[PDB]
Amino acid sequence: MSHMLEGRKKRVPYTKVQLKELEREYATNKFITKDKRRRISATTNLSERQVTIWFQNRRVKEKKVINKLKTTS
Repeated sequence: MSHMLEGRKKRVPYTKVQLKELEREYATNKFITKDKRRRISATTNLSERQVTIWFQNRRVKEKKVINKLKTTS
């Protein structure tokens, strides 16, 4: 609870090593191997199927970008 003033935010992600390992293994190539996706869930503490789902979500969460530049809303 510090940093400069002002924050402008709302819903927060899960963990920094969680979103970091997700966007990393996804930005490195496209998908990771069962042993690799497991390293995530193992480091991120999930259930594998969750990573798999994380990747799909990350595919559903990425599209959210490149669409708020103009903000013609």
